[PDB]
Amino acid sequence: DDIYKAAVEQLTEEQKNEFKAAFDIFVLGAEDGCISTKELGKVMRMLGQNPTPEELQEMIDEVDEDGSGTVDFDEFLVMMVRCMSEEELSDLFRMFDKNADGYIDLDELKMMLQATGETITEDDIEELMKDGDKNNDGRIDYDEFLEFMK
Amino acid sequence: LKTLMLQIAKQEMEREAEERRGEKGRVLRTRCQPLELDGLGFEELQDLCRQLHARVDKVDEERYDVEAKVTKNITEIADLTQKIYDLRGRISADAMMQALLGTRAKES
Amino acid sequence: GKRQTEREKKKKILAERRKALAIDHLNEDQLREKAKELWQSIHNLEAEKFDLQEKFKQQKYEINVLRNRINDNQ
Ligand SMILES: [Ca+2]
Ligand SMILES: [Ca+2]
Ligand SMILES: [Ca+2]
Repeated sequence: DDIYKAAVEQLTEEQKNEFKAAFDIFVLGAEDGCISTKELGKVMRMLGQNPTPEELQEMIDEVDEDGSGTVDFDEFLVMMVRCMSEEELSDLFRMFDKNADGYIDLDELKMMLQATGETITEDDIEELMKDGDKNNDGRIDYDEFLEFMK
Repeated sequence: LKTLMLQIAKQEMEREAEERRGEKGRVLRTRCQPLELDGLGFEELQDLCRQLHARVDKVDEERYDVEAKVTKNITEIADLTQKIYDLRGRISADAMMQALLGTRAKES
Repeated sequence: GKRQTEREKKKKILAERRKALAIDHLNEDQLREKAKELWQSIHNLEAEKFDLQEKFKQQKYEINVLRNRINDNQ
């Protein structure tokens, strides 16, 4: 999410205006002014693609933030930007993992953060852990670490 | 503030790995030292060629031994990867914009 | 059991990789080049001699991480 949101923050107004013009083609004639699998399929086929209904549903689900089953303009911008080393972080992961258990816990994160020399607030520590810990177990596993440092 | 994180992650690549490679330049002349051919006569050269060929055999055997351990770890990695998996159980916007909007696509 | 099969397999693979040294027709200059060639072979084997070792260390640990993951998900 975070890396895509940042890309969105950095689109110019004219870029967003052009994307709006494209979005209007997609949603032409849609009941609720949004893109369903019906509109998405129609445009993909117009473009020469032949997605299955499952691929279409998956394209929508990837960016659907309100569980509407449909794509609004904000979700469309994310879809657009989405359209366009590990060995190295594996060695670095090991350096965080001081008790060698295969997870980075809060203590280990704290130790590393203090070692940076920057002034580390409690908020710095809690938010970084929440940012890294996708499955709410309070620690950062290897796959979470890769996304965290992507 | 997270996008400062991406900068420092990029510096860390741009990093330690490079220093470790260098620390390898230091390791390497420490095992394979320079040849000394100057002043060896014909017979001495024949013997050297036999000596080197024998060394080729020995080094290949040592390489094989490390390779065999690597192979056994692959088997273990493949098995553990299956185990943890069980326990845990287009077109670019560019091309699209050109097609839909034609000339009106400039910025995107 | 498993040991004598590993050993005969090792012998077999090393035998297949071995080159025949034929130097008896070579003059002094050719011998110096032959020596350099053999040296380069040793070098290349020593270099592999690693992508060998460095890999092993990385493996020891995406084994340690895996064993933990399993333990923690059991
Ligand atoms: Ca939606
Ligand atoms: Ca740990
Ligand atoms: Ca986690």
